[PDB]
Amino acid sequence: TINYHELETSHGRIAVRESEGEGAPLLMIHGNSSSGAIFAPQLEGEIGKKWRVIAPDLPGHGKSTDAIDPDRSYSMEGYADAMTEVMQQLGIADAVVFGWSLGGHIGIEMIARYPEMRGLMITGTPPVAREEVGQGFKSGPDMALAGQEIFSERDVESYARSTCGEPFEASLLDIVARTDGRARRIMFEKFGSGTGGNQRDIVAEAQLPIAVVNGRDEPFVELDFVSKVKFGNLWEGKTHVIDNAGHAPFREAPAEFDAYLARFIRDCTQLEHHH
Ligand SMILES: CCCC(=O)N[C@@H](CCO)C(=O)O
Repeated sequence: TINYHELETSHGRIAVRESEGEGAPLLMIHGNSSSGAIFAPQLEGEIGKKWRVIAPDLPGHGKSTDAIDPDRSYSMEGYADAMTEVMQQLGIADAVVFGWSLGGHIGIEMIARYPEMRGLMITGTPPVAREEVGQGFKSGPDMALAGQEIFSERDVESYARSTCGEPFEASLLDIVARTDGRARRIMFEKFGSGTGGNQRDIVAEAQLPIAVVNGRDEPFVELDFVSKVKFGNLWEGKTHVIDNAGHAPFREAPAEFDAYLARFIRDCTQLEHHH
């Protein structure tokens, strides 16, 4: 059973899905124009059966309302504020965080806001300073849509297919079509302007374990760039790459992805801790 409920937050009404796992909590943060529903394989599978998986919808996304104040909410740092508020309301201070793409950038901005975070895993996310956006991401037509407010029908399909990978289904179009397009435009502009904390410096200086897991056929992220990013505490000492997966290995290759995620959660929550 996945438990669905809604929170009244300062950002708006936020939808939250939780598994019934008895173990340590995992906050999973979805990507641009997606929804926590995308994490069905984890919510409903072995990960969610053991651990308390929490998969909200960002303001403007999924089953959440649009933001009360788009100018406050629709940015990497604004979303980080919102997720921190969600975790406050849920009464959970020590989650492991998994962030997918935009969600990974949000997770990076959460490091300063959510001090008892036990670890952060980022997938589809190159930590970049504002001037490095061109280096960390692959230029292309779908990448261009990340910051585009108005999507045509073909835009919705192209973006959904490229972000979610195989297998595709119609429900994904519904998720992407719902997204408040203002959120795309404002977030991307603010990202390029560096309105939040410099993510390159944040990950270099962060002491908590940071895990990096990507699909080899990533269409958005430059894996060469990612493999050169300095992390304060890179989990297992390297960035990880999964064959036969692209931007969304958690759904494209769930068993292989789950091996990494489960091991990371175990390492961050059930190993003896020494400074
Ligand atoms: C570029 C800002 C972060 C972002 O929107 N990432 C996208 C991938 C690129 O289209 C995502 O969240 O999937």
